Amino acid sequence: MNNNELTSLPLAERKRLLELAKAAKLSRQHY
Amino acid sequence: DHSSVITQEYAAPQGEIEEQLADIWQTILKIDRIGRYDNFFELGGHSLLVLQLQSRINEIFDVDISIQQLFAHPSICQLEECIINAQLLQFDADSLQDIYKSME
Repeated sequence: MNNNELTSLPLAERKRLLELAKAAKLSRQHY
Repeated sequence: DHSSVITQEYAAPQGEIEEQLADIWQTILKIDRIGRYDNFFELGGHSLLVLQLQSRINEIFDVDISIQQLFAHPSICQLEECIINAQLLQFDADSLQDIYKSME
């Protein structure tokens, strides 16, 4: 589990997980 | 008084993710509008404008984008693909894998 994992998956999955991630604020930034 | 190329079907920017970059583009090239299929090179953008643009992407989206991506995706619709991956990079990669494996 490292940043390259997210850049290894295709855009379809990239935006899918990004949405869930932003919505769940697991480590999101409000700066 | 003749500049740019002839339009026939202008394509409006998409919501807040796409319009966000599109708004800045005409200000940089001093253009009219930005269409989702218009190429920065046809519109009036040149390498030096891509350098400053990257610097804006960095502060606008709070990420670290490289100039090569901008030239590789010379239009609004293509550019969003880079924001998607760059945005995820600010989130934690450990917790990300837990959400990722649970996605549809």
